[PDB]
Amino acid sequence: PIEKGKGKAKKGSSFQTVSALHRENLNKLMTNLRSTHPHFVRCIIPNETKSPGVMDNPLVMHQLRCNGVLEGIRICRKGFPNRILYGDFRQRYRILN
Amino acid sequence: GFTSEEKNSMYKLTGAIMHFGNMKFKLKQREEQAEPDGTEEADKSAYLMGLNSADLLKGLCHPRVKVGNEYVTKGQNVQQVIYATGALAKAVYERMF
Repeated sequence: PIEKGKGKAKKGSSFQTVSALHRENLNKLMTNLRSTHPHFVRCIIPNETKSPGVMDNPLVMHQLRCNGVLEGIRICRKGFPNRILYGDFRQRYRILN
Repeated sequence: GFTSEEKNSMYKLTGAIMHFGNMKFKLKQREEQAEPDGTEEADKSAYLMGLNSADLLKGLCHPRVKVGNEYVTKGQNVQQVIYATGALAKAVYERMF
């Protein structure tokens, strides 16, 4: 176990415990999720009795607002979701009109 | 002994190198990632090429960056793009001649 030559640790790992190994993964993973264009699904539990067919609505309500489902529905309406470009028209729609 | 097409074709590719210099990026200091104020400037380029007009006007500012071997995205800061577009027209000319 060394402290020098790039004055640090080198063989085996560095001085990287299990936490450091996992943290290295935890970094790349999170950074790489940011590297992409996400699309989401949000799913709701019906009742806590593991019962099919039945649904409780207090249970939905409590889930909805805390996950900000309303705000998502509110921003999708208010916003302008796709910031694209002009030239896209003139070329492709010469065929059209 | 040029074909009747190729007459216009060589002029098409050659003339864009005048057109490209028009793309006037403008400072919007909230990050410095400028997007150019117009479309006609780069459309007169696009049409003469028949490259995907959407691919053009988007990709110029936000391209897929090869990072090591994987893929990330980025907006280019103002001057980075301004010069990088000027690179494009001179890139066509070296190749065309």
